[PDB]
Amino acid sequence: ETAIPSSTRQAGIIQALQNLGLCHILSVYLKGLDYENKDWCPELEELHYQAAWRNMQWDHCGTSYHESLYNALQSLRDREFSTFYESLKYARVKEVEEMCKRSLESVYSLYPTLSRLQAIGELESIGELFSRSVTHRQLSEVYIKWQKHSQLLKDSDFSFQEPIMALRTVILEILMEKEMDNSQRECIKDILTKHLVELSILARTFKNTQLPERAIFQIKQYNSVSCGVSEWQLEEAQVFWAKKEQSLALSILKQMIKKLDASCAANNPSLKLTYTECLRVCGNWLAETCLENPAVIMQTYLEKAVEVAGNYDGESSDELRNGKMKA
Amino acid sequence: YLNNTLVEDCVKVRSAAVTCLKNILATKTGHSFWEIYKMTTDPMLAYLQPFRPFEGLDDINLWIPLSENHDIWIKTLTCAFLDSGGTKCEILQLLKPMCEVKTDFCQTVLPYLIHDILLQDTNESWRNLLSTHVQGFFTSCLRHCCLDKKSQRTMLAVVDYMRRQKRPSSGTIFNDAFWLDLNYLEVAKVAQSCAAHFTALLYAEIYADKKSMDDQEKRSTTISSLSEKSKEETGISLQDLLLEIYRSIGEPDSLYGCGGGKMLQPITRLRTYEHEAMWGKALVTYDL
Ligand SMILES: [Zn+2]
Repeated sequence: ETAIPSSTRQAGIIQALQNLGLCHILSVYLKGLDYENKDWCPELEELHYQAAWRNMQWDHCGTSYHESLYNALQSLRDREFSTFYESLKYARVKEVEEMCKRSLESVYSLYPTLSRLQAIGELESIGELFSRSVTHRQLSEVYIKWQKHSQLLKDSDFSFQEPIMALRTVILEILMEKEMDNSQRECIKDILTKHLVELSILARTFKNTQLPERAIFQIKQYNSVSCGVSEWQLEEAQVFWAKKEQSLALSILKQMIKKLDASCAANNPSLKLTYTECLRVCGNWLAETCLENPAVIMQTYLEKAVEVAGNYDGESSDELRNGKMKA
Repeated sequence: YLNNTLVEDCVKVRSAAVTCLKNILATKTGHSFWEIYKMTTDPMLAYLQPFRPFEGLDDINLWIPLSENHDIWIKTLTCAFLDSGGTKCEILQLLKPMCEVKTDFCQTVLPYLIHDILLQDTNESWRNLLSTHVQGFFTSCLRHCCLDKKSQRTMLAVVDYMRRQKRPSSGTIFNDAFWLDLNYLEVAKVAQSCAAHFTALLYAEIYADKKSMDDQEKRSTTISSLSEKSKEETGISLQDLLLEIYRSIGEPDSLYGCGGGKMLQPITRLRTYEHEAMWGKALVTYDL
């Protein structure tokens, strides 16, 4: 449709491309718009800055919220904090004044402003953490606080949570980029993988399959496969299942089971619980699709998972009892 | 073929052709051919009535001097094969004057002279040398070297002709297809590069059968195991070649057998998306 004015048609196209998981295509389309159109309106310029900071396009060079966020990210990448803090303060002031100038009267309008201020606060916390040094305990406490707050955001809409997850992913990528080779790098990589899988479930619960696929792609880019498959293989299998690719997900999960049951050796209780979860998921998938009679699949998967969970329940941890109850 | 090439405008080719007619037609083989051929009702009788060693072959540069010199390459191959003592038949020895000026004759008689030489081979003396030279030629072609398609298509025609030759010893068609000690994966990839999908698939099946037989005799084996073994030893994955053959051939349901819909590699996913016309997810996959 070309009858829609270009003032909002371009914004709608860019938003649809963002929600479709297309980043490089969006960047090239925006470059084409820059080539064909010289002047930039505030809305399209704000979308340009949003795409620049979201896609880590550092090559591209009052200010909008996305412009301030991109400037703060660039300053953080350059080990500059004064301009970073000033930009965050200016963004906070601009957002507050813009929010309070209108007539309000609607709760739903507060959600975007709250999400933007939460993103600014998270960036402030990251800057405070990265001001002088990074330690394992600080990263662990930051991650557990983020997970707790995300639990407080379970009932929130995905539209108000997607920018938060994107900013967290960008922050973790920046920390990975500027981390010296040590065990701290491994800890940050594990935290990044856990954040990506949490984002994968978060987007899967909202009928979205492109963002989980991008998260799995990033995990594959950073993490590497080995003899012992981690939980991100199971997350990839679930994502492929959500994409109506039942055969591929079943094959991947069967390969995971074949790898786990032959080289388990009780190496880690986390491996045991993820094996139980994989067995339960495979049993549920076979029950739903009915590719085999229940008699063999039940004994192969469900009872195996039950006995695996029950044979090593000496710790009585929550992460084990919840899995046992689910099985 | 001599009669067909006798009626061209060029004079050197027809002079060479008539000299060949006078040469072969004057031998006992020509007399026997006339005796057998007199019974048929063919005007060719009226047309032809008035007309009644290893040291020179081992050279890496001789086999692949292919820099816009395909004609020179086939000509020098034919000359080096005819001047050696491998050739025995008079008709397979006196063709030198005419094949030197005709390009297509070299291509159409190279398999014939190869078969004639291998017929008289003893203790596989010529067999091993020819197999090694042909394998080296195929490896040179597979190099990243930018050779013109005429050489590969001529070699494919030669291999196809040799596959149909009956082995003098007792054997089956499987032994017939192995006239030379070769692995057919490289030849299959070459045929794929020449859009010869059927021959490439047949050669891939032959190579898989050979590998299975070798494993069975070694012991006295899924598609993934064969693909990884080929990647480790040869350097070319058989599964990808089979998928490409099954896609480019246009067969409705053939890519799924090689791993379609069950392979984690992005390439197979893209091929399945294109095949199933799932363009919406395909674009996301290419961008991602
Ligand atoms: Zn080349």
